[PDB]
Amino acid sequence: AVGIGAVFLGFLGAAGSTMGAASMTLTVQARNLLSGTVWGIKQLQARVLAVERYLRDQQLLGIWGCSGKLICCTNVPWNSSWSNRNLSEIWDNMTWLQWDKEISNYTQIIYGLLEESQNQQEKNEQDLLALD
Amino acid sequence: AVGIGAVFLGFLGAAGSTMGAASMTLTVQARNLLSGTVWGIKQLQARVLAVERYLRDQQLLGIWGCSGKLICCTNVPWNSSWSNRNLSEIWDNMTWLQWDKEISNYTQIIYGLLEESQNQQEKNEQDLLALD
Amino acid sequence: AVGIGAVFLGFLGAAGSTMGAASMTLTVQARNLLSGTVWGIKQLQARVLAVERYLRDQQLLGIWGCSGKLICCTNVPWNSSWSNRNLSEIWDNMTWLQWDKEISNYTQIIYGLLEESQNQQEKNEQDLLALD
Amino acid sequence: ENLWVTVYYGVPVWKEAKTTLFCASDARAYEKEVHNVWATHACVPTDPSPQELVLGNVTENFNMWKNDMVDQMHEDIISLWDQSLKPCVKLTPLCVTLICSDATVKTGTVEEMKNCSFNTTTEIRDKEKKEYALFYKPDIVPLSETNNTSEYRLINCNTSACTQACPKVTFEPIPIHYCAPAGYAILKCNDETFNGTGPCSNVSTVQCTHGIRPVVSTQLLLNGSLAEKEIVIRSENLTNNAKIIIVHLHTPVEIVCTRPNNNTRKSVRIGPGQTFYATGDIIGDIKQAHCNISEEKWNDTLQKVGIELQKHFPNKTIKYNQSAGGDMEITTHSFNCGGEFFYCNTSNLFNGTYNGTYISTNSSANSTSTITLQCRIKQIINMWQGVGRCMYAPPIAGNITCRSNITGLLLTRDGGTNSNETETFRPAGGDMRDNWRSELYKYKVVKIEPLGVAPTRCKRRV
Amino acid sequence: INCNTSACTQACPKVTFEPIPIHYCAPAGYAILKCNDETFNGTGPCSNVSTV
Amino acid sequence: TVKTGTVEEMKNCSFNTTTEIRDKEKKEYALFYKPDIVPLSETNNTSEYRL
Repeated sequence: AVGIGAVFLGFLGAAGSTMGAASMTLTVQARNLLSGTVWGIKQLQARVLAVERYLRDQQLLGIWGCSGKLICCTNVPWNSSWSNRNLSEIWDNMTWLQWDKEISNYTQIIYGLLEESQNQQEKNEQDLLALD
Repeated sequence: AVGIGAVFLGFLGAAGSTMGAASMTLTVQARNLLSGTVWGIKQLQARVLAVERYLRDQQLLGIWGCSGKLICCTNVPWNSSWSNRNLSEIWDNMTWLQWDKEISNYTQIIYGLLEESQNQQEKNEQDLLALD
Repeated sequence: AVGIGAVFLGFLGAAGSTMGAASMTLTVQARNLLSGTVWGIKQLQARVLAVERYLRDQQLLGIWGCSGKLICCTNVPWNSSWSNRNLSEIWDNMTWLQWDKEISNYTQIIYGLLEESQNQQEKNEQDLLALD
Repeated sequence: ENLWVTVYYGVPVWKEAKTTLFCASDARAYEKEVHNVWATHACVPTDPSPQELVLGNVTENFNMWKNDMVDQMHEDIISLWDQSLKPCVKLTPLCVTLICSDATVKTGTVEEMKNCSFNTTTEIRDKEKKEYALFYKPDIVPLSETNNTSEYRLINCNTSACTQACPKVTFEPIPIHYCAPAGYAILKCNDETFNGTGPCSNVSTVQCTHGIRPVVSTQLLLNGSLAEKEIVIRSENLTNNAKIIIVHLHTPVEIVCTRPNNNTRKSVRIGPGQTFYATGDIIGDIKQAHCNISEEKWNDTLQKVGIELQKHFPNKTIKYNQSAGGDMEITTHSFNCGGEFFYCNTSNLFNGTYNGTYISTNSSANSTSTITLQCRIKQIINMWQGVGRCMYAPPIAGNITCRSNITGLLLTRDGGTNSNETETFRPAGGDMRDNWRSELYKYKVVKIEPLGVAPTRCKRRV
Repeated sequence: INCNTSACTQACPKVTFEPIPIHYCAPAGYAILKCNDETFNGTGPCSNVSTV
Repeated sequence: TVKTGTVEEMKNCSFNTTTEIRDKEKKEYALFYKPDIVPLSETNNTSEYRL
């Protein structure tokens, strides 16, 4: 029309297309999370805000796994208290922004489980290489 | 030659050795791409230039694949319109700097194909793990 | 022990728990290596010190391998001049800080061997995928 | 059938945040003018083209009166006004006793300007020299401890020392684009007749904002952007009389301001190399500074404002009235046309009450009458009601003219229990943020939060 | 001399005017190249080049 | 001296201070402590002092 060169290469253009379709476009948005006399502080702190924000997200994905793939299965099962919906409801009806309102609950509990399960896997891999 | 440690003693010491031999010592150059009162701006913006330059190149390699490895084959076919030479010509006669003058054409088109093909691969891996 | 978070959530909580038990808690210290008018240099240069130090350690792990798993076997055997101890002595009696004061020798010689062996491995993978 | 959790990176979700935006000028006025233009020298030169999204199904809440972006713009304007006045003259040597009488230029009296004579210091510290210049009234105050003699002083001697504005520096609203840093995004509305709060069913992203102009005035916004479909009336709480009412217009009325007389300009050498520019003579005749507005167009633009303002105040005639009295800065419409700071009396611009029926008599008949305001001028201006922020605007030779599209009125409502059939709307304003809040009404800043968690019912083989 | 144009500051007598040598460096990610050919006329190629 | 007697520590100094107007100087006073006050440079033991 208009195409991808705006429709996602600008920003965020899958914000209303449901996570079934928005999860296909992830890369070109991830590509744009980094590209950043007293007014020199208004540029340096604008630069450093982008850099530290970016690394503080890559820090978690390296700790959880698997590692920097942009999609990972984590082998951490859903606790019953988190179970509110069926999978057919989520990926076909809701949007990523809409889904964030529900799953923002329990969020800080997930990240510990992901972090801990990675240590078990890495230690186990050393055991397999030692036994092998 | 000269040991490989000195082949990129600071940088570039294989700049004239043809890409067949220059590609064997990449790490001894890659290591040094990062190691960085108004004159405080002359140090801070010199530091931050190195950091953002480094991450903005690691960002692409994590998107194209495979992920960060210093050598990755990409499963994107070498199009005929880019096909100007035989492989015997390239890796045995041309330096990396010389080759940059030719292949700088089409360059921004390659990066799109590499980026999008990763999403197809990752989605396929999700399908395989789901079906398996 | 005690849960790893209770031991280790701040910093360094396993600094005296011997190398065997200290190796289980690595992540929660790895997660804390990155966090964050002319007087403001004590904030900007404090920020940039953490960022550059963090990347300058992640740079090495990407060059050595394997890549950023937090535990890697390197396929580099011990030179005779490094040999000091039996394995039962190290992991069951020595603390990580105590072990650092012994193996601080030889340290800059190891990193070259790790760097070189990675290029040999990556070249071999190129050979295998080319022949395959 | 065990369910496994998964993680996604780079997902489109966001949350509001107060980051530091930046500028991103128009990159056309970055010849030598880069160091000349006020409120642009610190901006980066860039080319922020638009973006055509239009996200689709997004329904984003917006708010204008709780926005922080306008406060960051205000802080930038304050701190970049001071930054431009640092490197040039302080008028401390001018704080002396002025022996002044009426100018009486060439056998004729001029009511507004005093011919002051004062002992200025030459470059050599020992030798003083007698010098003169024509100072306006307002700038001049009678001196204390004398028997009503012809001894006067500058206005600011008892509160602060004013720096002369660097005459190379230019006061012009060159457009300013605001951009969020990387990792944030700017959202903007697209629905028409947005009343300043509530959802916008049509939302867009942009790398940077529209070319906002840093105009500062009072009682009439000017050279601003216009609404799309109809006059939009905009206030935080119309039932509270203390709130300004940003009456954004659709059609622009045109105002023409001028200073007919042919002022000269003479330089007074003070100290080692510093100079002080002041009026020397008026080589011509005497004038009145005035601003002209069409009477027919102003009748239309008050009739339509009455219609749109009667919706929120139904079953009422609408009455306009003059300002509430006070100093020139409070009661009078301010400018910086051509470098001179006018202060125009807005009575009888806002005068008369228009009947609730609003009989629009605009027709084929000729109604070329123009309403003519009359304006004072100052040179020593205390900016934004900060006496420490004062500066002295150098005089400008020749006569001035200043065309301008207007407006969005900055009204305020008035009326007691007694009236209750019509409500009195007076001109208001003079606060800084309200002039720029009327163009940042579209925009909003959001922090992207690209890390998300969802189920997939599939395990990582290990 | 300068009364009619500017006010001159006395140079701080503790401060010393001496050409102490200065080395210029490029930040990380850049490199400095220098010629080695003799009788270089200031422009054109240098067949012997070095990094520093 | 204060109303009949003398405070031993403080001096009732008087000096010509500049007004806001550069031409006019005004006579003014203030009670300065000792230690803050020193006799003037090279005078005949008069009551002239400086900070």
